[PDB]
Amino acid sequence: MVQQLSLFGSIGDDGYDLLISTLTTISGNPPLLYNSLCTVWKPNPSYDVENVNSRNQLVEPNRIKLSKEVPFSYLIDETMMDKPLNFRILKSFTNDKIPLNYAMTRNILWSLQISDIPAAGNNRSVSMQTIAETIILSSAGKNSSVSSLMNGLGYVFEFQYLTIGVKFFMKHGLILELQKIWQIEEAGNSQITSGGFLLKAYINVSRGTDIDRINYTETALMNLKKELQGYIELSVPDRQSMDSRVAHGNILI
Amino acid sequence: MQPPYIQERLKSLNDIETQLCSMLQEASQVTFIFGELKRGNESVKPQFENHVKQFYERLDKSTTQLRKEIQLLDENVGTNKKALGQDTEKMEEQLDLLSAILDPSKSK
Amino acid sequence: MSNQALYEKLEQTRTILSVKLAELINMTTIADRNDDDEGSFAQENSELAVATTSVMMVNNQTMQLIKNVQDLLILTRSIKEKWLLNQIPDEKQIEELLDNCIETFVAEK
Amino acid sequence: DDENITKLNKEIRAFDKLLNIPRRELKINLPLTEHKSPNLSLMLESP
Repeated sequence: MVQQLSLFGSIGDDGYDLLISTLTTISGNPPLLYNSLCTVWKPNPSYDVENVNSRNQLVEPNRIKLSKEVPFSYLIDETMMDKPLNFRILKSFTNDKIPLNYAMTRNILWSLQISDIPAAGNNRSVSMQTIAETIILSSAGKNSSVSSLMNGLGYVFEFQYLTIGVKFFMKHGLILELQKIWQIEEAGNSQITSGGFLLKAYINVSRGTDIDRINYTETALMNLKKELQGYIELSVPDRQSMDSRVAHGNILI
Repeated sequence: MQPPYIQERLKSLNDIETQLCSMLQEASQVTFIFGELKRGNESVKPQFENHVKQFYERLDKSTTQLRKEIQLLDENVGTNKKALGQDTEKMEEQLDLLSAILDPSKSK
Repeated sequence: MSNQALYEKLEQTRTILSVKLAELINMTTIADRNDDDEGSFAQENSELAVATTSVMMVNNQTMQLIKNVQDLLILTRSIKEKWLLNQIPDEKQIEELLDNCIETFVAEK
Repeated sequence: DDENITKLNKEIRAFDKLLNIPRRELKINLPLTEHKSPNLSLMLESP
């Protein structure tokens, strides 16, 4: 469980290369390639959860995220082994098509994660969100599989998507991510972040009670934002967009 | 050494201030000639037109070229890093020295 | 920023042109003009204050020309400085090399 | 994955033969009859 303090933004791919150089001028570090695959699961509507205390609202149903890393050998087509595995490959990832299709992901079926809507009030300068996390290491039995496990808990699959981007590690534990997101269905693959990169700068705090640390984290994030003034505008997203409860449906992408 | 683009940029700038110096010098000669023109000898009268014309054409195109340079500044935007490899190159040379130490036939 | 420098050089050039025309007309009609017609407007009322106004013109044109040229030169150097500063930009053989080095030291130690 | 991490891993691993702990092993076989040959293996280490 962490308090994640975050700021968001977006950029057009035209400046992409330039942006990268500037980051290396500041951090002093080179970018590192990465990828991931997230699957979202929701409580089964076939089961009537009368246990939701309607007269008191002790709790509301929520959605579970399962993440995993996928090797690049599934994301590189027959035209791309010649180039080395570095960040420049992202320049060729502008098409809505991608080597990883629905059948391979179905064949695949980790990190389990749950979150809450950010803190209310208009006196917050950065998006503060609470995250509860655990890890699944292995399994066994006659039906050892992620799908069977989540159906045993009482959850069913809803959708999935694939993230590819680069990471920058700066001082004080600040992490800056440049991402491209591909939604995947049997109908096909569609790039929601079409013609651009999604930028997200964030820090993690282990204990929410410590307030000196939280103040330091906010100071670092606002200093970073004030450093990038004039190039990219980093902003607090909409509090109602980062809500992932089942009752109301929307997805920040 | 610097990349060539900066080299011709600095050459153009140097040409700019040399042209400015030439403009100042020509101002000096035109001020000189106007004195004797006021004195009353008409022999150097034809030279006056040439001096004035060259002075004005030196004043104009210099500013024009400087304007071009400042314009180049407009579109040139968007177009310790060495440390990231610095240790590496140091590493390389050290091993090279070891090679020179390792072979006694090359120490001459 | 750069647009401000553009504008500043603009008044720089127009001021050069205007002061040039002013000193030209002043020195050309420095010979005082007497015309009986009322249309002409040239007055020399107090004798020596005429020379005072003349040296006034001299000092003004000198100071303004020198200052403008020096300002332009400093501007050019500033541009060049901005140009310079602001523009942000086998293993196996080593294995036997170290093996020979270590065995040589072991023998020689 | 990324080129930089693999490059650094390769360059660091290149120095294993120097940085690693030295070891030695000596096997002594004593000639004995009656097909009964004892062995004496002594390994020397500097942990």
